[PDB]
Amino acid sequence: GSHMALSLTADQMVSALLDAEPPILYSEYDPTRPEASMMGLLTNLADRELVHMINWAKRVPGFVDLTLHDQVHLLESAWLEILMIGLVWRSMEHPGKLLFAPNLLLDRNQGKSVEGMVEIFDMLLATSSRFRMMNLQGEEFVCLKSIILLNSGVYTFSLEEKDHIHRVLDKITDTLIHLMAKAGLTLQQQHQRLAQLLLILSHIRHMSNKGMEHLYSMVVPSYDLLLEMLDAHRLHAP
Ligand SMILES: Cc1c(OCCNCCCF)ccc(F)c1[C@@H]1c2[nH]c3ccccc3c2C[C@@H](C)N1CC(F)(F)CO
Repeated sequence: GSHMALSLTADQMVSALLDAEPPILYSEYDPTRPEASMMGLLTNLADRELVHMINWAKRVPGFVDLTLHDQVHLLESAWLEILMIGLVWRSMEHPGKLLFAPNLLLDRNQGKSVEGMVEIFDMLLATSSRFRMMNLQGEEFVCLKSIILLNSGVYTFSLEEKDHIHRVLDKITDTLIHLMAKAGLTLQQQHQRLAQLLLILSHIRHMSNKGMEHLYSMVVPSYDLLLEMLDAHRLHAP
């Protein structure tokens, strides 16, 4: 059968998002050589991550209810924020370092290698440390990542279709609140924590904007490339 997004319980939402999670990818460099472009390695990894991101987005409840056109718009707006939140998530347990891959752990000083890269590393590190200080949970993380996908390009857009995106966002909010209530936080505590997490999302937006400026100054997937990737997914084996 098929669940409609708006009928999911909190536990079914959590379960669907956990099940949709992409794998952790490794960097493609020979462990026999030192002698590699940092830019090259990060570009190669991001590219492989994007393929998995397409498969993931298709599994975010509500996403496939939208038109192909609207799906591509959302991904085009959100793809860097999504790569960034995943990065800061897995870097939480590594104070002062970014875990790009289990075989690609980088500090501040290594970031200085590429020009304009150091401001962005620092902002990512601050996000990772804020998430560690808040003890961000995996269940919360998957909800935040889905919120990024559905909200990033909603205002830069068929009005009844917008209510649907807004109703799916309300469902994800409900799911976050339910996780926090089960964790034993009080009402005010539930609200304060929700606020804190949503406010971090504006910082993630900021980082993505700065990231995009930096990428465009030199790689960036266009509406057309994302459309092509979303469409090609239909030809993948089950
Ligand atoms: C994302 C990106 C890039 O993306 C190119 C897009 N690929 C094209 C799509 C069609 F194939 C090209 C070089 C990079 F160094 C990075 C990196 C980068 N790589 C990652 C890999 C996994 C997880 C997170 C990241 C980040 C965040 C972050 C530090 N990124 C730096 C910046 F923010 F993009 C610079 O402004």
